[PDB]
This record gives sequence, C-alpha cells and structure tokens, in this order.
Amino acid sequence: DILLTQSPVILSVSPGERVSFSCRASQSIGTNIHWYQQRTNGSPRLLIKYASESISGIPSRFSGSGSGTDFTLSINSVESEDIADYYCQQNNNWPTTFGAGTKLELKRTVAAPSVFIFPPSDEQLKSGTASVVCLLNNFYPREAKVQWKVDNALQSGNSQESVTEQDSKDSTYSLSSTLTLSKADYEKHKVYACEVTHQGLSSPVTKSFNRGA
Amino acid sequence: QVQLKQSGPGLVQPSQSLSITCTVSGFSLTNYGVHWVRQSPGKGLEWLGVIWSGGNTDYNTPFTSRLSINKDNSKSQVFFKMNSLQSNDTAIYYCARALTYYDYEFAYWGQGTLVTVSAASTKGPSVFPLAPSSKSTSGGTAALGCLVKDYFPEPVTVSWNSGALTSGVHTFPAVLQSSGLYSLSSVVTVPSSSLGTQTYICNVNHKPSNTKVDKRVEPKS
Repeated sequence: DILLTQSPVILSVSPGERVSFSCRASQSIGTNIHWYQQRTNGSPRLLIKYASESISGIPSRFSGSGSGTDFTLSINSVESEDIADYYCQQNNNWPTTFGAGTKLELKRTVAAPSVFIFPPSDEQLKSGTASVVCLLNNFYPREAKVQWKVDNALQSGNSQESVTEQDSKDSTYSLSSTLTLSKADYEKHKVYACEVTHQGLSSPVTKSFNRGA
Repeated sequence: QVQLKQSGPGLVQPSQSLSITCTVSGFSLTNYGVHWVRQSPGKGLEWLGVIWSGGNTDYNTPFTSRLSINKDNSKSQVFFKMNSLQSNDTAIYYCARALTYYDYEFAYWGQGTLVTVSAASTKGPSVFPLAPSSKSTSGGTAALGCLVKDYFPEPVTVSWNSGALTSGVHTFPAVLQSSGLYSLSSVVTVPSSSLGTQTYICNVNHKPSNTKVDKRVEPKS
C-alpha cells in the first residue's frame, strides 16, 4: 500500500482567507490523486480528480495542484459551508488508498455559551434513575468546562459530556453534560447546579434549580 | 440523478457475518462497477473491493478470504457480505460508483451503513423530555429537548416535528456509559413566545432494535 499523509490534522482559518491542505505520498504517484469533502454525518463528495481536474457542480474556489509525492488542495475565500473533513485518495498503485483527513475549522469572534439546566423528568424518575442535563449552546472557541454542584458540593465521577462538531451555519460549538444519580440519591439533595467557564465569560455562569420547587 | 441507497445499520456478533444491500438508480449495474469502502475512527477510509460490469470481482488483500460481492443486475442491487467479523470491523460501510466505468474517481456514494461488531445484545432507547422552563428563558428564546437513554448499538436518528423543525437543532454525539449502553440528547432553541401554542415532538428511530418513539416535550405550569 501507498501511504498518504495529510497535514496538518486540523486547519483553523478565518473566513475569506485562502486555505491549503497537504497530501504527501510514500512513493511517486504521478498525478493520480483525488480529493473529497465530507461534512458532518455525510458521505464523501468528490472535489478534484487527478490532482487538478475540476468536477461538475463544485465551486470554482476549489482547486488542486502538485505531482509525484507532493499535493495540495486549495480553497479560495473559505466560507462556512466549507467546514468539513477533507481527504485525499491515490490510485496510481493497487489498492487505491486514502489519507487520514484534515479537519477545517473556521475562526469566528468569541461567543460565550448560553447555559440551560434541565431537571430529570417525572417519567424517568418513575424508573429509579435521575439524569440532570446542562446545555452550553453556541459558543466559540471549543474549550469549555462544566462543573456539577449538588448542595454546593463539587461532583466527580458521575457525569459525561458530548460536544458537537462545528456548526456550518454560525461556526459555533455546543456541549451537553449529563449528571446521573439514582432516584433515591437525587431525592436526598436540594440544589442542583451547572457551573460553566469559558473564554467569553469573565466569571463563571451558574444555572441551578431546587428539586421540588 | 444517480443515487445509491443502502440497507439499515445493525449489530453482528464476532465470528459471524454482515450483509449490506446497495440499491442503485440512474445507471445500470451492467455498465458500471460498484465499489465498497469503509470508514472507522482509527483506520480512516479503506477500499474493500468492487464488482465490475460483467460480474468479475476484486477484493482488497486483507479481505480475499472472507468477502463476497455479488449482484442482481435486473433489480439494480449489489450485495456485500463479509465473514468472520471481529471488533476492528466495526465501521460505516459505503457503496460507491466511479465517474467512468473502469475508474476509481468516486463521484457517487451511498449514505453509509453503520455495522457494529460486538457480543452484546441490542437494546432500544428510553426517551424522556427536556422541558423548557420559565426561569431559564433567555431574551425571547427557550431551550428544550429529548434525552435518548440506554440503547445499543449506535446509531439513533432524531428529528423534530417529523422533520419540519430543523433550525436550531443540536443532536449531540452519543456517549458510551459504563453500563455498555449509549445515551444522547437532542436539543432545539425556539421562540419563548411560541411555547404556549406550538407543539414540539422529538422522533427517535433506533433501527437495530426496530424502535420508533415520538415524545411530546411540554412546558410545566
């Protein structure tokens, strides 16, 4: 197999800038390279074939160049719809092989999360477990921290979180954190609080509720 | 329009086999080969093999002894079958067609089939509401959602109001709980002024367990 090495692993770029993706082959492959875009939860989309040849329906701002072992995909004037993973493929040598992908991140102004806390539903409580959900919505940059406090005691070992991929429409991230307790333990305490830190916040934001109020 | 459409995701046990069907339209299987490619976090995209116009097959070296591709030209269907599966075969499997009958320039792709290889058993999710509150409504916008808890394997699909509500929806990546079951949440932000009259239903589909659940998400007095 020909190894294709894509760099860098992530490319963070400002709207309207020209961006270039690197694909390097372990041996010369002539111009036998193809490029794909893959948006979140979508299928690959052919952008460029044979290093530089255009594809029907792909914007002119996409172009490719290079030969031998050194290849580049370029986007002129990057925009939000370009947020995606980008892959190269060679087929000079059987079997055809693919690079491991470069992720495109689009920079935007700092946006603090909007924070929301959700008590467990009465229906779930019927079943013996209590999930408390904290939502951090539409923030940038991606780094954010959630601290759970129950009756003002910092919790550890009972929460899990998930972060979305960058939103192609507004360039933000969102994050969900779930605190899981037994119903019995949930009912032994009063104040449930999600405390959030983020670059866009000069002090932590806390969203809380009193059980049963 | 060229289209390729794949069968649904599912769970297979280690040492057993997977079968995927790719139904094509807009071209004849007698004139184009159909390729199979898989994608996993950690092995990237991997080409598996191809069935050509005339029925010849090529299988990539790792798979020559456990892969079989055949087809039904008359019904425009290609059948991918792989044997002796192990954990590292968990992946999204795609069918694809090239621009040219003989080439590998993959212009057309199926939507992918998530196959999970594990000894565990299938379990459908429980769906609970994430109700919008009053003390939580921020400048004419409210957040609400659904918690989709304790299912296996991936994936679940979530829509809102049967696809009529898409703006402001965030369906989060699933987390694997220590129990071995997945959980995820789906949220949407909507006008606070709408909460009284507009209904919000999350539609959760878990094909491996043939589970379909609709959950109405309501304010509380």
